[PDB]
This record gives sequence, structure tokens and C-alpha cells, in this order.
Amino acid sequence: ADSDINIKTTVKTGDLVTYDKENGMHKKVFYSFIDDKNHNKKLLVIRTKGTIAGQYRVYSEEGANKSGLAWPSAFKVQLQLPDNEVAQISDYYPRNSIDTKEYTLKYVQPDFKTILESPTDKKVGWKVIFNNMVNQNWGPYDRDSWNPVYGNQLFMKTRNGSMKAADNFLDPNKASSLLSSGFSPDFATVITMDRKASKQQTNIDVIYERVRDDYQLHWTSTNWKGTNTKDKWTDRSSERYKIDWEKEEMTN
Amino acid sequence: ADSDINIKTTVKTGDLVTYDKENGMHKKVFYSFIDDKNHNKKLLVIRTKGTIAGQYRVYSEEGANKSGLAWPSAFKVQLQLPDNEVAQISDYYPRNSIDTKEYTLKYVQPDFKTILESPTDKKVGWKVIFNNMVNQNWGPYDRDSWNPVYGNQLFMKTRNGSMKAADNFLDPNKASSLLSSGFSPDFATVITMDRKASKQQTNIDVIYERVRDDYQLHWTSTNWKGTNTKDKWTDRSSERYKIDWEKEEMTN
Amino acid sequence: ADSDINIKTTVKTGDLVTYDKENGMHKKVFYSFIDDKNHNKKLLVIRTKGTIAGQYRVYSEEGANKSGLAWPSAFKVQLQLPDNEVAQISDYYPRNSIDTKEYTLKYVQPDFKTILESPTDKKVGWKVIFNNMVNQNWGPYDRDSWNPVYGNQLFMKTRNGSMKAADNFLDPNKASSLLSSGFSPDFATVITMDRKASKQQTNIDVIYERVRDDYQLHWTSTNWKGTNTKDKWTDRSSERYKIDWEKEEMTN
Amino acid sequence: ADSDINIKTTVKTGDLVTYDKENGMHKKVFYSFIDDKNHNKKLLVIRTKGTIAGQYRVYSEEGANKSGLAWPSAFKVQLQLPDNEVAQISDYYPRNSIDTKEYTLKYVQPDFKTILESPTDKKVGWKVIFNNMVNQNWGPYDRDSWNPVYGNQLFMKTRNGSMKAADNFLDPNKASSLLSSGFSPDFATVITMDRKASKQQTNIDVIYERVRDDYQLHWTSTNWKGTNTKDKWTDRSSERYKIDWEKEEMTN
Amino acid sequence: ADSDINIKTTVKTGDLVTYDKENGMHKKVFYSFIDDKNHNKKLLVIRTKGTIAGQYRVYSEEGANKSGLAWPSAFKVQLQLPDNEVAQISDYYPRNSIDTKEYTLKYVQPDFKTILESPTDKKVGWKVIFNNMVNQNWGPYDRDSWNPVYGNQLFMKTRNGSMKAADNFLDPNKASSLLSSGFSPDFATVITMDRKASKQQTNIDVIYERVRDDYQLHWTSTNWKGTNTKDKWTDRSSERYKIDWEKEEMTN
Amino acid sequence: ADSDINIKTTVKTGDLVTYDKENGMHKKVFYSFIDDKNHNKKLLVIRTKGTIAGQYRVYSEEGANKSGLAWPSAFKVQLQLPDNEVAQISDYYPRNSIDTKEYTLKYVQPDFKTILESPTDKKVGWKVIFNNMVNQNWGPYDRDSWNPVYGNQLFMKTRNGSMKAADNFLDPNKASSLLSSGFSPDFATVITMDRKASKQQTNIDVIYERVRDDYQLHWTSTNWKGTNTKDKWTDRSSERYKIDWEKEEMTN
Amino acid sequence: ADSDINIKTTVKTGDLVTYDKENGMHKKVFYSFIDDKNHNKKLLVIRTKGTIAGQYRVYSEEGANKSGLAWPSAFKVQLQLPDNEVAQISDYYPRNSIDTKEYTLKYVQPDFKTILESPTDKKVGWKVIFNNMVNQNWGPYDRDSWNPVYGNQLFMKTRNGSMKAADNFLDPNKASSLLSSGFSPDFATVITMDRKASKQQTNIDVIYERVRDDYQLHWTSTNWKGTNTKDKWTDRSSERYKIDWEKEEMTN
Repeated sequence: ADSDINIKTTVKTGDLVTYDKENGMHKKVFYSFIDDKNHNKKLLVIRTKGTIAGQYRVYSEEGANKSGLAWPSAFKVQLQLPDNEVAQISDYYPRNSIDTKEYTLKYVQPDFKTILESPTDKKVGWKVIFNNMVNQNWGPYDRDSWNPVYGNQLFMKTRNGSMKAADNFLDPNKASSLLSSGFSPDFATVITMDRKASKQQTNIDVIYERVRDDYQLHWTSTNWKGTNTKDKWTDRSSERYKIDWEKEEMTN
Repeated sequence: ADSDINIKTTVKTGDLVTYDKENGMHKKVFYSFIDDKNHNKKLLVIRTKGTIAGQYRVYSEEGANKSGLAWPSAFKVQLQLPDNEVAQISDYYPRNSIDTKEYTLKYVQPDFKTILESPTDKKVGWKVIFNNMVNQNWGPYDRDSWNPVYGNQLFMKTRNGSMKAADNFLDPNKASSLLSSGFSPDFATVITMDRKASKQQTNIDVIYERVRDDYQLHWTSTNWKGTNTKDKWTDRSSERYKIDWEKEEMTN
Repeated sequence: ADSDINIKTTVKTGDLVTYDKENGMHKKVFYSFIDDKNHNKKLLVIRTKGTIAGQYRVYSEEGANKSGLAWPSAFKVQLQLPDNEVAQISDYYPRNSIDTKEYTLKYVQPDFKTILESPTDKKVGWKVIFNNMVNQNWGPYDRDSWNPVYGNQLFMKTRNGSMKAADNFLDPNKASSLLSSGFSPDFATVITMDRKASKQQTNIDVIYERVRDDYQLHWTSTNWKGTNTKDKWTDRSSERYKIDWEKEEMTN
Repeated sequence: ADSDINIKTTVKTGDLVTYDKENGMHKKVFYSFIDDKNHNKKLLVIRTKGTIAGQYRVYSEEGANKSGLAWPSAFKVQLQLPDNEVAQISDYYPRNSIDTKEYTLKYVQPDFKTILESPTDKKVGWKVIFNNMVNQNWGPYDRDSWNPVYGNQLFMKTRNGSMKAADNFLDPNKASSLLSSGFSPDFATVITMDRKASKQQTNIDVIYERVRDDYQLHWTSTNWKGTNTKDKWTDRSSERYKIDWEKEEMTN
Repeated sequence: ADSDINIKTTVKTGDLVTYDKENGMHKKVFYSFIDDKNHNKKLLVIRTKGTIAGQYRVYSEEGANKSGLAWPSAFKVQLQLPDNEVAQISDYYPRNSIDTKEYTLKYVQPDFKTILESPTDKKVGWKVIFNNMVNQNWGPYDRDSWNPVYGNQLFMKTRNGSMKAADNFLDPNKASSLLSSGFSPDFATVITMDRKASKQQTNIDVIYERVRDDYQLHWTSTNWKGTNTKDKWTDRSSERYKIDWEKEEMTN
Repeated sequence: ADSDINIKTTVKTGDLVTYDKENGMHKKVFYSFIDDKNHNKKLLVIRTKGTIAGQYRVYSEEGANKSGLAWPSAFKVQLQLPDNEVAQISDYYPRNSIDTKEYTLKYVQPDFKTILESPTDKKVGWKVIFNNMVNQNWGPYDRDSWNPVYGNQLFMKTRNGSMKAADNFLDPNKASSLLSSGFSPDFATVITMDRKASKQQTNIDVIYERVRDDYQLHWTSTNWKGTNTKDKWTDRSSERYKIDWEKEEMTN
Repeated sequence: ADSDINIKTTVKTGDLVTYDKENGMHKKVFYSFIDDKNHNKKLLVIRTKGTIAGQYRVYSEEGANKSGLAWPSAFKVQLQLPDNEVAQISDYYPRNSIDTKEYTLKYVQPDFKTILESPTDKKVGWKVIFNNMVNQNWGPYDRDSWNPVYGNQLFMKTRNGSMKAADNFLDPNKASSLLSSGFSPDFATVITMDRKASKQQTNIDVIYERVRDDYQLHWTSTNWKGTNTKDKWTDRSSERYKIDWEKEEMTN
């Protein structure tokens, strides 16, 4: 774009790490302060790296003939900001890209899409939802999968199994590396501030989220049928981090 | 092109952000002022970044047997200028590219095309129209899709469904990331000015647009038939941004 | 080429913009003056950017049973020069490329080709003619398409239609982005001048052209048959731009 | 990401090599100390090169009609840290990537995956598990392969063989070059420390591991049936390496 | 190659342009003089750019039942040198490349080949012959194409046509862009001269040529049969250009 | 890796060439000495280039009805080191890569693998074994190929041949260029030494090897049956090269 | 390789051109002298550019019913050196690459191979032999092609032809551009010399060669049968060039 039209400062960085031991959600708020004499506004490029655990474990089981699985079905990152504050979000990467395909029809569908919720001048939010995953190398099953006899086959290790339900669940490692051992949101977003702002200080509200699912699964005496109730439990890790743009620094 | 024929300044930048809370449309007019001693004219490379929301919501419903959906079917960006003013649009990116294919025939058709309306020396306009989208992994349906029995299948979640029409609509996330959570135009265009212009000041009219569509859908007691009336409602976010080329700055 | 044989100045630029409001034909003559002490001749790299309108509109119609369509089928750019003047065209981009294919046979055929008419030492001219376009996702129809019953299917929206001929024409946006909203020729060419030339001044003739075609289409009471007469109307935007090689500047 | 948003010190490295002759596990802990005036925290990029041997050998056998094979089915690298210590792991490469495929369905499956276990602010750990491998160019067999008649065909050189079981095992070189002559982890992870930390010294717990498998295989007088007991033997190699951030050096 | 073995001046340029108005053969002799202290011999990289017209026109016709077509089938550029002169040709780009294919068999075959005739220490010459071209999207016909009933189908617009032979020939634009509007050679060659040569002057003979072919085509009262006699007419544009290596300049 | 975490001296080389005329094994030990102030240990990057001949010749024959072929099956290169010496091998290139394929199953298999035997802190060893080769464009035969009637078809030029066994062997050039005219090992390995080592001198044991194969082939009066006994003859070229890290030099 | 292990002078060139007018064998011996203070030995990179003619002509014929064709089937470049001299060849480019393919089986096979005969410390020699070529777009015929009825189909223009054998041979241009107008070797090899060598001078023996083949072809009164006797004629072009490493120059 730059060369198509024949067209040809000290930055302060830092990092803040915190860990929610109860939820096991890693946090990473890497940042860099940018000031430009030509630019009429101050800058701060926020890197939203880190990781959110998978916690693909059997939370409990109702005996050997019925068991449930607590696993994550949608991750999110929503760097929301109070509307009272005058801090402006300028740009954010990645940006929702136009879908592409070929025409018989074919296209690429990643298991964990990377969508970006319609932001505003205050709140910027993603949603790394679960599209579909393949079990037993047979069909990319999604959350909506359901069968009259087999029920949901989201993680059914064996159709006509004879083991304990808490032990006959699909191996976490045979599936993707996002549920078994977590997903690592590595996103970014820049916020700009007035050059002649009175208060060179706002509040950054970092809110990591995820959508755990309760996948109750039981034997119908002929095959294993499971039911999944979306958003059975949700875990949020809110956190407020204050900046000092006068000193070009943000701390816990 | 440059090397094919054996051929081998201080720039002022800035950014202006505004938000239409009623229409929920982000605005972004990032820019840079370029002046060259060799060039005989002044420059201003205008970046047209930002985002226009989708607002893919059930605006109203006529009970459970008939409902309508308000969703966007065409986005636009038209940086128009009054014909009285002498500001000249020189070049703009992207430029309408020549279609290509292979010959049986195959080609690539993005869901949201990026067309450029025939500009002039005053107004430059694009139109990111909706080409076609795939529902239930079966056919890239377009706005013109219609069936004698099934009607339009643009967002019919279930053909022979039995749920409420306001609840049996296709999931926003299963479709593209443009309708559900907005589309983010990232365009550019340069306007050049006379070196010896008497008044180093004009008015930039940024007009973000979009075409919401009313898609009424109802059960025919056998299957769901929907009808879409194009351009039922349109939303425009016009705004005038005055420049100071003498100071090489543009403000709200 | 350079490295295959083991082998390892101030330039004045500018731009001239003009617009033909009658024909809607944008003009752009971006340029740069190059002088090299090692080179024995002066240089001027002329860039032929800009755009030519499509004007894909129903110019008139003979009622609802017969209509004609005014659309462009061949654009051109011919930077000609009077033979009296001693200005020499040295090189021009693009240059006619050798066709390639694979051998069953397959190759790529663009909708709007970019041919280069056999130039001379005075006149250099391309011709962006129309090769073929696909309608209703069925066959890449060309100007020569004709059927005994259906006639020409170049822009027939519906074969056995029942709407008005002025309203039952193919949507401009469903076709390519060249006829509907214009095509943007971005060409280039360098002319070199004698180092010891007596008069450091010539006349550059920029002639943007186009060939509108009359696509008369009518209902045969069974299906819509259309006829196209090539070169029914042509529009030229000639313009002379004088150079000052002594000052290394060209003005209107 | 950096350029999408229009945005445009002395480091001390070192070396520490040790070798466990009993288990034959090579170790390499290449590193570099980074300090930045703009950054508010100290840095240390730890590289986890080296190799873990394969030891694809017949540990013992029960006559010629029954034999077992000791071969590695999962490697690991777990740079853990005591929770008492305040040393913070910031980022780690590689990061679990989102799975990709095309839709008939197709995707790529490496034999030795590279998963990353859900870490915390103290412990970072991989798990290079075995996905699936192909024998006799017929099917990518995995650890879970089992047949009622042929048993497990994981390394069965000949189905209806007649040689000694300790001599009729699949050649180590015909399979991948990981089991036969070892797998070489080349991973990394960076740890950050407080700029005003009282004690500039922590303890790096490098624990190389692996999961050797006992593959008992015997002749059923008609064909060879084998049974593999996962995690039959494990060979951890713990090690503590102390750092001196005040001197920016780490030693054994 | 250079880095595979672990291994890591003022140049005078210029150009000479001339045109043959009778034959329409453009000439371009772009060059550069290179002298190196480490090199023991002088250098001159001669670039053989330019264009040779196609003149794909009906030179004459024998009424409407028989016509001939004057079209070029072999272009050449032979920078020959008298054997008396000691000017040495060292290297020349392009150099004949080894053919490649895949094994069913497939490969790429350009329409207009670029062969390099076996040169010597004095004479260097290419030959841009015609390989094959496709008509009516049916078969890549070559010069040797011949049929007992249809004759040569090289440029037969319609097999069982009824139009005038001077008007029922294949459109020049539907075929390749080489015969219709000329072919533009972009060649090069470097000649080296003795550092202690007594006479720093030789004679460069640039000879652009062409081999026009007569394609007589007539109606056999059932279909159009044509015959092509190779090398019917040839046109040569010889030219001698003297060098001044002492001044490192070459002029007309 | 480096840029994924937002992270941004005099070297003495040399040469040592020797040749074993009896075995025809060329040797090249290109190297470079590296010392870094930030590094706590010295470095030496040893390059294992050179070439080992193929000697694909008929060593002897038992008349015309039975013959043997001496052709190579492995080119081992084992730079070993005595365990008494404290010279440490840190890293070595190439490092065994994880296999890749697509899932019907497909993958790539080179004829001459480049395996890396499980090394230690003293010894680093490769083994360029033969995977499989294709004869008569029919099947990638390996050393394990055997047929009840045709025997081994490894280099059987003609199945039902009638020529002399010493003359009816497959042409060396029709197979790969490795057996016929040698394989050229171009490998490397870096060794590090203590900065405060008392003795700055060790011994590099370069041992070029090879595993010739005896391919006895005879006519069974109906077809040619051959037998190959692996490791029939092996040839070694041991050599000791002493380093002087104090002078940063290594000689024969 | 270099960066995989975390690791980050005046040169005299020249020219020497000679030509064998009898055999038409061009010669080019481009070179560069390299001396490094860190290197313990001197260097000289010899480039083997130039070209060898093809001479694909009818040397003689036996009437119109039998003819022979003198065409080259193997070119060679053997930079041999006397064993008495201590000039050491260290490395040479290209070096034989390991074959690759995919597994049904597929791979790439060049028409004109570029083999490298097993060299030594004195002699380095290639052999540009002919692999296979395709005639009439039907089968990649090789020198070994033979048929009981049609004989050898290597250059048989027409199977059941009726023209003169001296005139019914395949066109030289329809085949590859290597036999017709020569093959152009572009090889290289570096030789290293002792830094403290007493005599800084050796003898470089450049020997261009070729292996012409006599392809007799005659009509069997039903079809043309051809026979090719390999290595019928060879035309060696020996040449010795002396170096002066003390002056870092090599001349004729």
C-alpha cells in the first residue's frame, strides 16, 4: 500500500505477570510506550500474550454408568475499559479477515477460529471459539453434533464400549493441543491518548475468559450417549492495571 | 517496473478517533502529511482504517411463527469532497484488479468482495458488497437465493425446524466474522494539493456506510420461508474533517 | 541477469491531474526526471496511472420488450508523439510476455487482457481489451458469443425471463469490477532525450480511449436475444502536455 | 503485527554441558542474559537444545518364542521451579498452535508431536509424545493398535514370521530416526526477574525425561502377537542449575 | 554457489535508439562500461532490448475465395562480429537451460521459444522461433499442423465458414500478443576486451531480423484449407555500431 | 523463536586436506575458531565436508554365469573422541527431524537417508544408509528386496537376460549418482572448550568409513537371481587431528 | 546451519577466453584469487563457464534410403591435474544431491543429467550425459531405446515415412536446445594452496571433450529402423593454464 502510491524516538517497554492459582490462568500484559513528535497523540502498544489452561479433567462422575467431563469450548480476550475514561483504542491486531474459498467447493476451517467481537472506542474483545474437531479420524464434530442413538460424539472414545465412563473418555492428547494442555492467546491492541491530556493516567481492565462445558455422558445399555450444556460454568479473570503516561509506565 | 528499465523529508502524522454510539460505527482517519522538494505538489496520505459493526440481532419478531433479522449486506467507504474545493485525489489503494481464472473452470470468490466505485477528481468510493456465504456446509448462498418451497436459505438454521423463528435462526458465529461481529475496512487514498495554493485548507467528508437488510422469515407449516428486501434501512456516518496544510495538520 | 555474469543523482518528480466531466475519464500523468552523469542521454520515466470510467448503464431502452446497454469492451492508452519532434521512446513496461501452458491442456486467461500495440520511436500504445467473462457461473462468454435461440448471452441476467428488459439485465456487481465501476490503467513508459539537444522541450500526447458497445437486447416471446455491434461509439480524451527538460518540469 | 498498526545493550551468553552416562541422555542448556533500560524487568532466554537417546534395543527376551523390546514412546522436557522462588517464566517457544485442515478431509500429522503441557508461573513443560508411525508402508500404527489375531503390529517385522522373536523385530532404521538413534529437543523458554529484586539468584530445575515402553511379543504358533504396557519404565534426569543475575551468569 | 563453498568502480552507461520505418523494427542497444582493477580485462555489458514488429496483416488476397497472410514465424537477434576483430564474447544471458519434467508425463512448453544458436568467439545469436499456439481452445497447433481435409488449422477462424477469406481469418488478439502487435526481445551479452589492447575500438554488428511466412488459405467449397511455406520472405535490419573503449563510450 | 518473544570478534578458519589413495576416500575438515567475551566457553565449528567414492565396479566374477558386484551401502562419518579428553561436543547439524506426512497416505522418502547415530559428549557419528532405489522405473527396491524366482532385483539390468553376468549389470548412471561416482558428506559439528582449561589442546579423531556390499548374481537358466550379504567388506580411514586452542589452530 | 547453532580482503579476478575453431568448442575460465588472514591456506575459485557446440548435423548419408547422424550424447569437463603437483582441490560445486520422490510413484528426471565423476585430490571431472528425450510428445526415449520393428526411435521424425533419410530426420529445434545449438556448461571448483608453499605456481589442465554418436538410420521398406553405436567419436580439446599465486594471477 505504501509503495503502491510511489511513496517510500525512545520507547519504554515492560511486562507484568500474574497468576490465578484457583483457575490456573496465566496472564501476560507485555507493552511498549511510543511517543512521536510528528504524531499529535501519544501511543501504547499492548501485547495480549499469555495462556489459558485447558483443565481437560473429569470433574466428577455419577458412578461407572454415567460421568461428566469439564472441558473448555470457547476462549476469549476482552480488554474492556470504563466509558468514563477518555482512553481511545485506535487499532487492534488481528482484524476480522474476509473469508476465502474456491469454486465442488473447498476451504480451510481451523478448529479454534480467531474471531474479533465488534469493538467500540472503549472495549476491545475477541472470542477464540471452538469450530469443530475430529474424533477417531471420522468427521469434524462440533458442539451441535447429536445423534438419536449415539447422542453427541464430541469426545466419545468408543461407541459400543464396555469400560467405565470416567475411564472410557477420549484421550486428551489424541485431540488438539488446546484442550489437553491449554490455549495461548497471543493478541495485540494499541490505545492512544491525547497529547495535551490533563490526567496522564487511566485504568486498563484485563479480562481473560473461557467457557468450560459440562459433558455428561452415560451408557444407554447399548452405546454411549452424551449431552453437552453450553456455558454450564464460566471462569473470568478480571484485573485492573493502572498506567502513568506522564512517566510512561504501567504497574500492577 | 522500477528495476525493469534499469532504474535504481519530515512527515507529520496523527490520528482522529470518533464513535457513533447510536449506530455503533467505529471511525479512524489515520493520516500523514508528506512534502517533497522535488515534487511540485503537496501530499496527504489518508488511511481509512477502523471498523463498521454488524449488529446481527433480531430487531423484532411477529410471534414465534414469523420473525425478521436485521443484518448488513454491503459495506462502503466514500471519501467525497465538495466540487467547489480544489483538493485533488491523485491515487487510491486498492485498485480494481483484473479477474483471473484457469481453464472445467475454477477461480476464487471471497465472501465479501472489495470493489472500487468509479471515482472522480473529487469523490473516491468503494463498496465491500456481499457476494455469497455457505450455510450448513451446503452451497454458497447469495442475496438472490430463492426457492419455491424453502424460500431464501440465507440464514435458515433448520429447513424443517420446530423452534421459535426468533430462536431457530442460524448462529452468527457459524457464518463469517463480518456479519456477526462487524467488518473492519482498511483502505487508503492520497489527496494532493497545489504547492502555491492560496488557501492551505479544505474539508474532508468521510462517509462510512452500510446496508442493513430486513430478512423476514416465517414457517409455512411445512418449512421456513424467508424474504429479504434489499436496502430496507441504511445507516450513514458522515463527518467533516478540516485540514490545515499550512501547519500540515487535520483536526475534527 | 546482472548477477548471472558475476557482476555486482537528484531526480525531480511531480504530478498532473485533470478530469473530463463529460466522459468521466480520470487522468494521471505521474512522472520523474532522471539525469545521470554516466548516462549519455537524459531520462523521464512517465507513469500512466489513473482510471477510466465504465459507465455500465442503460443509456436508453425501446420500451420493456427491447433495450440497449452502453458498456465498454476495450480500453486503451496511447502516449503518441508527433513524428516531427525528436523525443525518443526507449523502453516501456509492461512488455508483451510469452504465453505459457502445461501439457489435456490448461492455462490462465485473464478477463481483461493487457496487450501492447507494436510501437515505434514516436508512438507507444497498449490495448486493454475484453477477453471473456462468466455469467451465472456458467461459461466464460466473450464478445463473439452467439446462440441461434438465446442469442448473445454476454449479459443476459435470465434466459427465460419475464421482467422488463431495462430491469432484467445482469447486475453490474455480479460481473467483474472493470465495467461496473471503471478500470484503472496503471502503466509506465520512459522517454529519453539527447544530452546536447538544442530545444529541451517537446509535446506529450496523452490519449486515453475506450470503445463503448451497443448491446441491444429484446424478448423473442420465448427468451431474451441480444446483439452487440462492436465500436458503436468511441470516446477519446486527448491532451497535450509540454515539457521543460531545461528546468526538468512538465506542466499542463 | 508490528507494521500492521503503522508502527515501525550488552547480552551475556554461556554454555553448560553435562551427560548422564547411565541413561545416556545428553544435555544442553544454552542461554543468554538480557538487560534493557526501557524494560522494567530483567531477562534470561533459556534454550533447551541437546538430545535424548533412543536406546531401541532388546532389553531381554524369554527364549526365541517370546521377546520384549525397550523403546521410547514419549519424550519430555520440564524446566520446573520451586514455588517459593519468585522467578517468573514470561514466554515460551513453541506455543501450541491451532490445528488446520481442509474440507473429504485432509490434514498433516507428524509422527512425533510437540505438545506443551499447561504451564504456570513456575513450571514450564513439553511432552514430545508419539502420535503414529507406519510399518511396512501400511497404516500409521499408534500405541493403541491392537488386533484379535495379530495383536499389536507396532514393530512386528513379519506377520507370519518364522525367525527368532529377538531377531524378527522391525529394523530400527526402517522406522523413524527418532526411536533408533534418539530425538533431539530444540526448545526454549525465557524467564524474567524483578529489576529491584533483593536476591539476584534462583535455581533452574532441568528435568529431562522419557517414557520407555516394554513391548512383549511372542508367537501364537500362527502369527506374532504383541502387547505394550505404557509407562513401563521412566528415566528422569533431574538437575539444578543456579543463576547469579547480579553477575548475569549461571553455572552448574 | 558462492556461499555453498563457505565464501562470503565507476561505470559509464548510455543508450542508442534507431528505427526502421520500412520494416517497423525498433532497435535498442542499452549498455554499460565496466572496468575493474582486480579484473585483468575490460568489460562491456551489452543489453539487447527493443522490439520487432509482427505485421500480422493480410498483405494481399486473391479475391474472397483465396487469401494469403503475411505473419512472422521466427525472429532473430545475431550480434555478429567480424572474425578479424579481437573483441571477445565471454558470457551471454540467457543460456540454454536443461529441460525438466515429471513422471503419465507432463511439462511446460512456451508458445514462443527462446533458443540460443551455438555461438563462437565472434558471433552470438538467438532465434525466437514459434513452437505452438492454440486456436478455438482446441489443440496447440504448430507450423507442421496439416489435415487431409481441413489443411493447416494455424489461423483458420472457422472450419466450415462462409465469409470472405480476407475477413474470415482468426482475430490477431485472440491468439498470442507476439504476432499481432510484435515481439519485444529483452536479451543481453557481455564482451570483454584486453586491458593492454593497442586499439580500444571495434565494430558491433547488431542485426535484427525476421522470417515472414506466407499462409495461403482458400475455400475447398466444403472447408478452408491453408498452406504455409516456411521462410517465404525475410527482412534484415543490419547496423554497425563502433565503440570507443578508450573513452568507454559507444555511439551510432 | 527469537522474534517470537519480542526480542530483537575475530574468528580464525583454516583448511586440512588429505586423501587415502588405496580406498579413494577424499577428506575435508573445514573449520573456524570462535571466541566470545559474553560466552563463558570457547568454541570451534567443525565442518565435515569432503567426499567418499562409490567404486561401483565388478570386483570379480565367477565366469559369465555368475558374478558379484562391489557397491557401497553406507558412508559412515564418525568424528569420535577419547573419553579421557574433556573436549565437549555441544551441538551438531543436521539434527534428526520429525517425520511428516498427509492423510490414503503420502510422504517423501529420499533414496540415501542421512541418519545421525545417538551421540554422546565425546563421539558424534552419522550413518548414510541406503533406503530404497528404483530400477527400470518399476518399484523402489531396497536391500531387503527378494523374490522366490527372480531373487534380488537390486541391480538386475534384465530379468530374462542372455548376456554375460559381468556385463548384464545395471548401468551405474541409470541409478543414482551416489553409488556410481560417490557420495559427498557435507556435515558439521561444533565443540566447546573451557575458557579456563589448563590444556588448550585435544585430539580430533576423524574416521571416514564405508560398508561395501557383495552382490553375487547368477543365472538360474531361466532368470537372474542375486543375493546380497550386508557388511561383507568395510573400509576405514582413521585419522587424528590435534588442536591448539591457545593458538586457535588445528593441524594434521 | 550457521544460525541453527546460534552463531551469527582484496580478491583478484580475471578472464581467459580461447576457442577451438576445428571442433567449435568455446572456453571460459573465469576465476578469482582469495587470501584470508584467518585462513591458513590460499584460495582460488575457478569458474568453468563457456559452452560446447552440439553440431547436430548430418555428417554424411548413404543415399536416400540410409543415413547417419552425428550428434553428441555426452559432454565432459575434466579439470585434471598432474599427481606430481601439490595443488589441492578442496571443494567443488555442484555436489551430487540425494534423490527425492513421493509415494503410485512420482519424481522429476532432467533430460541432460549433470553427473560428477568420483574426483581425487588432483583431478575433478563432470560428465554431462543424456538421460532421455521425448519425441512426438510420446514417451521419453533414451539412448537404450530399441524396437524389433521400428528400431531406435531416438530421432525418427516419421515412423512410416516416405522422405529422404537425410531429410526425414527430426527437427533439431523440436527436441531440446542442447543437441541442436550446444550445451553451455557453467560449473566451478576451488583449489587451495599452501600459505608457505615454496613454489606459488602449478599447471591447470582444462580438457573440454565430447562423445559424438553415430546414429545410422535406414528404411526397412516398411518403417525406419535406426542404430546408435555409443562413443563412436570423441574430440578432446586439451589445454594447460599456468598460475602465479605469488602475483595471484593465471594466464594462458
